[PDB]
Amino acid sequence: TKETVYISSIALLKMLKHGRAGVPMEVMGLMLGEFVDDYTVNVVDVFAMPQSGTGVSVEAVDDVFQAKMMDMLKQTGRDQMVVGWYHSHPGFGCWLSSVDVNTQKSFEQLNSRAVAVVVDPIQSVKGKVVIDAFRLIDTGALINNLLNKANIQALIHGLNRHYYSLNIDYHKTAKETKMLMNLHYEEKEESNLAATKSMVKIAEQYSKRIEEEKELTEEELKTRPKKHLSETADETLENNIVSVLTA
Amino acid sequence: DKTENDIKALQSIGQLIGEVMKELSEEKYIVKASSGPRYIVGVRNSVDRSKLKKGVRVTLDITTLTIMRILPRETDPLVYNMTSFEQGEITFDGIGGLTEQIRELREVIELPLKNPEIFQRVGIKPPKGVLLYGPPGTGKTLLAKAVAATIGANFIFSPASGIVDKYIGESARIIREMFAYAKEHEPCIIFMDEVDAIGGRRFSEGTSADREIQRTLMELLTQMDGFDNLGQTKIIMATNRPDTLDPALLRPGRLDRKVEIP
Amino acid sequence: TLEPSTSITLAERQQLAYDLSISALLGDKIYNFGELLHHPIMETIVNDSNYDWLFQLLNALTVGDFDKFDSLIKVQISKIPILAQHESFLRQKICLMTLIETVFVKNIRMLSFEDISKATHLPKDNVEHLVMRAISLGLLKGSIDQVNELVTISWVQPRIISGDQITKMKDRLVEWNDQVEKLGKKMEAR
Amino acid sequence: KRIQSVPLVIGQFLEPIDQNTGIVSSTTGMSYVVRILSTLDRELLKPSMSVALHRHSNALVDILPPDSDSSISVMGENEKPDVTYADVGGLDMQKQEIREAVELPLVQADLYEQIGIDPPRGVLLYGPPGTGKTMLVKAVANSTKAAFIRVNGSEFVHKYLGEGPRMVRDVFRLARENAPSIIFIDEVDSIATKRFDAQTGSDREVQRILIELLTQMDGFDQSTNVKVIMATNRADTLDPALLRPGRLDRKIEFPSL
Amino acid sequence: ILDKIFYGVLDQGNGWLYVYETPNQDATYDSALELVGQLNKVVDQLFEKAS
Amino acid sequence: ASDESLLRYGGAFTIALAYAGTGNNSAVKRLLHVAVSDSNDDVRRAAVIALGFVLLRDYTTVPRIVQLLSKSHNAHVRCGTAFALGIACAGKGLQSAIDVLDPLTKDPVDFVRQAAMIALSMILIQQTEKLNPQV
Amino acid sequence: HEKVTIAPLVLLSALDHYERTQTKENKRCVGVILGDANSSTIRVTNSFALPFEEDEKNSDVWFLDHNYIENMNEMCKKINAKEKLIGWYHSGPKLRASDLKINELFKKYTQNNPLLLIVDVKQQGVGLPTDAYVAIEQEKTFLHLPCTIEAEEAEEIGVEHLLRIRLTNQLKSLKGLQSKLKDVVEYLDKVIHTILGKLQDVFNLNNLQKALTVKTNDELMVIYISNLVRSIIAFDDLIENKIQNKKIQEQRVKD
Amino acid sequence: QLPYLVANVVEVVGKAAVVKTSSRQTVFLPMVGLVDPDKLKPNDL
Amino acid sequence: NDKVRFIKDELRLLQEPGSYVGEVIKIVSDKKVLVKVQPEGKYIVDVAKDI
Repeated sequence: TKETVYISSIALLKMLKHGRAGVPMEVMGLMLGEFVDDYTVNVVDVFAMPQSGTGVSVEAVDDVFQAKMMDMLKQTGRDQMVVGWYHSHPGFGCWLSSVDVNTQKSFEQLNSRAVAVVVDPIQSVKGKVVIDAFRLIDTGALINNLLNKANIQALIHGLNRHYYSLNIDYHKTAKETKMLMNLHYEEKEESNLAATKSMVKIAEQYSKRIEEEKELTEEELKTRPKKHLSETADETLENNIVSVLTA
Repeated sequence: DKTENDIKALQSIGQLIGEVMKELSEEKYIVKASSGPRYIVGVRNSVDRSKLKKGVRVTLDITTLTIMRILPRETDPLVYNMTSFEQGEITFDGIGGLTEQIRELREVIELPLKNPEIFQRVGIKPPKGVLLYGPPGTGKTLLAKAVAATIGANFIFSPASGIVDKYIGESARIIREMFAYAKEHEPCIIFMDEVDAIGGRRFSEGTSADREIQRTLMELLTQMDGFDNLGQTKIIMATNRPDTLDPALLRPGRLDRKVEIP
Repeated sequence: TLEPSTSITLAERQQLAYDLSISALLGDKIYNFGELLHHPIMETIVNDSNYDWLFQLLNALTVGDFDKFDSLIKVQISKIPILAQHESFLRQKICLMTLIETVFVKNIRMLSFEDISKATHLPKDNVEHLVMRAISLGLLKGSIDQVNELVTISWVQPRIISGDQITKMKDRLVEWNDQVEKLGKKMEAR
Repeated sequence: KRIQSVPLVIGQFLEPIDQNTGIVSSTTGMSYVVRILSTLDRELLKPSMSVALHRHSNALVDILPPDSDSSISVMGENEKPDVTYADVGGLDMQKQEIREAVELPLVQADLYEQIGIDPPRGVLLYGPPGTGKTMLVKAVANSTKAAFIRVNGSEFVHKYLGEGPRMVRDVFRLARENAPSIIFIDEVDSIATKRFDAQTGSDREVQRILIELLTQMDGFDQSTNVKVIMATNRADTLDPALLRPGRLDRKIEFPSL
Repeated sequence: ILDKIFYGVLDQGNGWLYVYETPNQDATYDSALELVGQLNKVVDQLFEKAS
Repeated sequence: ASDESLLRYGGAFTIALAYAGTGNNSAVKRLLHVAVSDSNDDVRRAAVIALGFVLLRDYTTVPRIVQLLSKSHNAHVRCGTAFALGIACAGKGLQSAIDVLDPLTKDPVDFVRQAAMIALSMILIQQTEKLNPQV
Repeated sequence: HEKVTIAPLVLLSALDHYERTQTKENKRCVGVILGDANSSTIRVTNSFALPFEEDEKNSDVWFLDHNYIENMNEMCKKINAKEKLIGWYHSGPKLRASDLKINELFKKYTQNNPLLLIVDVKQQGVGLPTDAYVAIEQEKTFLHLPCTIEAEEAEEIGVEHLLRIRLTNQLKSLKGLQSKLKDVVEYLDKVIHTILGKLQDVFNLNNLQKALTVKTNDELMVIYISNLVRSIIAFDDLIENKIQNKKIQEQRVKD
Repeated sequence: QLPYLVANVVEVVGKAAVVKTSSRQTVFLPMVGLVDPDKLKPNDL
Repeated sequence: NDKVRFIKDELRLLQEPGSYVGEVIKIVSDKKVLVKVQPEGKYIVDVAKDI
């Protein structure tokens, strides 16, 4: 078939950490892990390449760097083989830079299952990360797998390679999942402190709901709005439940 | 070790400055970044809130566009649109034989600057603005530098045309900077070289570019008329002819002292 | 910073132990002998020069006899002249500690003016002056009312030794815990 | 909530086209058709107002108190200005003239309307400034305990398309909101001495600023609690729309004599 | 006292001057006053709808 | 009790198959309960599919249980109710099954159109024009 | 001073690392952290696994390299300058005899004092995973340091994409007191102030909230009145719903 | 290497320095000796 | 149920770059139109089939 890309908590985060700091005017780099294909591909980990003054092309994969990093990872259990390469780039829906494809193509003579993934930090500051993964097409795989497909059949006998979008998924263990949600001790002890200081500030918070209500009643008059008032009523109920709980 | 420090500095990034237009709330500000447009920004880590005020320069993030730290505001010393020469480069006693002009200039400038106290006791204000008129080529220029030398005043030489930028408010900004810095660096001489370009009369009553001249000129009249008063900042206007000074200036209270070169 | 690294000399440890013994009678701020039972005065530093005085001091502090003060060390060296200012300061120290453990198992800042006088063994004006100095010295605050006869100053000072600190802690623990458990139980149920 | 949060661009709402859809001009030069919130669509929706815009979202984040700024230097507000009846005595005619024109509608709009005479909405002052005239203007503002908004009228004169129209709009709005108020136009003769005879060309940029000032000036001040006072170095003629009744109705002279 | 410049009262019979103003009970009085006013408004509006 | 998605999906089919024929209240309560309280997109769809097998004998009741769920949020749920009716009401020609499947057929979400079309056809197999005007 | 901020990558690496190297109970996993720590806020911005082995003869006899430390920080520097090593890592089994004794060796190639992060990165514990300690001798003397998280703008947005009261705190409180008592009994037995003394009298008087109740009550009427207006408001909205139903019925009868 | 960014300056806690770029934008860098004093002179790229 | 669904539609809308305003210069009879956009330069664009 074709790939579905499971990115690990530490892999996703490393992709964002490196990409942001390496800015457009790019840094480049390698993805590590492995899979057994046809429905399971895992990206365990990632590391950064060290900025080179020829933008983010095949010339920017420092082979001594990668070799030394792979060996040192190995001695701490974390080394695996390249499952693709990632980076940071201007962001495109047809491929993030020209350089990433031209790098990808050299890789593609060796591999036959290597992806290019890039996250673009320009569009990842609307509070929703914009991240893409694309790979080029291969013959004898993406026609053997997914009238039949006339379109994709003339496309593959034609170009031989062209961009296609790969899915974004995540995989993480239960151990991570449990022990995030006791951080996000600070939360429990912080919760006591917050209750105490809230009762202190209540003098002002009192007065504004008094105002909110005066607007509210006036509004309903003018109409004769209703929706706001109901939302406006619900909110006030929630706040009192909280005020009572404090004390 | 030092070359290795240059790569470390290259990963120790700078960030752009803008100036606060006005504070809406402690969660909403209008800041004008220096890259041009206006933005609504909030705050981020590493600030003081007691160095915040309207009209101070702030530091904003490249990728978050929020107030990361608060800066002092800075004049910027320049040599382009205000060339500043602390003291003058020629002596006042050494140019004697230009005696008459020297004495008039001492008595308007030196005595209030050293001693506000005497003008204050009488209850008539210290002098405003002085005009030197008659030839610039007889050694007018020498006199202006020379007065600055004895007071130890900050000499502020202005190119009047350079006060003529063709952008929104750069021209407001220069008058404002020039005055603010005069107050800090007071005593000061603000010397305006050939006033016809920031203080015309109009070409023929018509306009081509003679509205830029009016935009400039209203700003000088405003500072004067204002609540801010001239007495430890002195402004001296120079022009060959008084026949392309504006009537506003010729009226007492924007110039009151008029020294002629005899 | 002398003892745990050795390098010591019999001459040096003679000065330090005797010098400590004279200084400990001669002035204080914390308490006059409880700290010298968690405070080596002769625990194999050296035993020479009549370290009996330390034990004599605790008996003297409790009785508060003048005869005992001369017979604590020897006449002249008991007096100093140090002890002439010292006896009032030293005096308040014994009273403060003895009451602090005893009066209420919780530790509350309520004292009778009367029972501070009775325990310290001094006349009514005198205690008035001594307390007056004592609030100045701190480790207190919260504001004693010199009419209402309420010594109502806050609880905040250190508590002496590992002995009746531990007895007192057990009582207090069972109570702190019990209080918490009630609140918890009620919440749990509904 | 979090999606629509700082950082933000500033825009202005021009008009609502239909339901849940509005046109904004952002200040950069890019104009967007955007959505408004459904809870901002009713009972908080003004036909022109200042807005907070997101730079990816293209949606109405927030509605702003109108005071959005310009690349020209900001105008001056002076609550209780410090010139307050300095020069007096022998200005007898000019003090009386100011007093009935400028002070009375600010304290009471309502008496003018009840008589049914038009209140002065705008006044034009001619004769020198900074020699007895300014002093009075400032003093009236302080005595009526209105905000003095000193508005730099030779400072439209920006050299770009319209920053300048956006700023006048913000200022008239904000004056009616912060009533009682004086908008004091320093040298109005800068942005309104043009074409009387096909002389004083080069004044194409101020023509937009002029239209914007007239629509704001005549369209408010119907009862008058906000005064406009026009100021000219001596006298200058103006383009015919200011001068006609309904605007600069009092034309006050400083005596030659 | 009678326009409340002075923080007290005359206790006549002792002939001494004593405080009555243990500061202002009524310091959130106005906020309550509005609150009543809103509630009345509401009750009237509901009644119309009802019938 | 396996915290794998595939296995929780797989659990729902196990009740449908085990409790098939005549329906059993305990069996329906558990399946509806997973359908409401699990938010996982495979899991909700499988637990609705699963009601149709339990309820093959008592097929009248399936439009009422799934009435709500057909107009309920999340397309996977809506997909699951199409199937429920399709399996349960197959061959009978229940007039109530068809009325529920009509909106879903021109639903925006493509696999919802798809499954309703499959579903309609199984109920209305060998039922003709005139007998039913709607076909 | 100290005030320690800790990367979520640190916690998640330590987790994954322990299983992936097949580390059992009764073997330690030891690590390094680096970042910026010459500041009041210690910034932990990255970390790395360290080769660690312990012997059969005594398990406080152990091997840590220093060369994997010599050249790895000079690869940390090369992606992000300012991510040199100041200290160290532990997963447990916790608080051993030679868990003191990595300190004197880690003093050989640190630039201040080894910061000791023990973290329960199997995530098996209840509450905090972070057993942070400043590594000071004097023996396993071990003053704890309270603080986890603070991370980057990009990371926190990514965190949320991965993932998408009075009683719980009281139960914790009960367990500490209960533990404290048990310790005090043990401590007397072995042996044959102020903090405890503020933890009894102060709370004797929901307990504290009693004294406060006087002030609370006045405002408590007010906020109650506010909820009552809201109830009326719900009734008003309700009446409209009844009419809507009433209209529909009426139209159906005309027809 | 060019293409590179030049800056035309006309400007003569720890020390702050203002640079004016020819993209007409003012930027913060420190002058604590991370950035040397002799790399600023007016009128200069 | 409606309220959640309403909010989702609203969210799809709140993701947009906006629409540019332009002036139709002239229409071409082959289904181009010549537009001067105020945001940008002058462009040839493809006439809509919704109008």
